[PDB]
Amino acid sequence: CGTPISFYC
Amino acid sequence: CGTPISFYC
Amino acid sequence: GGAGHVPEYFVR
Amino acid sequence: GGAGHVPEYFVR
Repeated sequence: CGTPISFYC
Repeated sequence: CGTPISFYC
Repeated sequence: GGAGHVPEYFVR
Repeated sequence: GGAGHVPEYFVR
């Protein structure tokens, strides 16, 4: 498990 | 904006 | 439950 | 820390 998660709108 | 953001693992 | 490779909170 | 399509919480 190594996914980058939350973002910027 | 509108994607999965919190995931399982 | 976290930040994984399968979803948890997908859409609304 | 929000929605979007560019990364804000990368792998840490």
